[PDB]
Amino acid sequence: SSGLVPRGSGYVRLHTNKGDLNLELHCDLTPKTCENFIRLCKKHYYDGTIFHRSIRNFVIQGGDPTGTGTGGESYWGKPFKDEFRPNLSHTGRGILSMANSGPNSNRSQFFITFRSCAYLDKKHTIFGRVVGGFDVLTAMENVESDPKTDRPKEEIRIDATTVFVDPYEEADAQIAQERKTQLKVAP
Repeated sequence: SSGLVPRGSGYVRLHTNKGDLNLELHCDLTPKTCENFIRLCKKHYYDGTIFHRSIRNFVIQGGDPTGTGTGGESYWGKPFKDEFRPNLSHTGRGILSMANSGPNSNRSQFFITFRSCAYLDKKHTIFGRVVGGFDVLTAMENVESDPKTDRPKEEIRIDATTVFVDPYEEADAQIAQERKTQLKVAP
């Protein structure tokens, strides 16, 4: 079927109330997952959303516009496939991966790791990593959470998201051009 092939890695800044986090996305390796996250960011899907789950030395998770822990939708509506890759593992701090409810059930929620966690490999799609704002990630980790719910006690919030490198531009441009041409001369 029709698809949108990325060209290179993507880059997204999360403007949080604790400062700015820069993410590098492995779009060539995880094209569906990168496309989902980029298109959701571009349409302001994450504006005002919180990190609803924070576990020290483990992960911090957000991307749920309902704030409940179980909400959100992919860009396309339906839950979409995992994209596990042998050269992407949860090794080191700041790995960016998708939350899910079982195999091939990705929607909008994502997490960032605080340390290596091999157990997560081949369970959650890794699609990027933090490359800037490590001090901000630390500040986030340091916010106390309710031990019963893992919800941060003071709100950690994404105010805005800037996609500063969108690797789908060339794909989108070809499709838009071809559609425009077809409408103009072969309706």
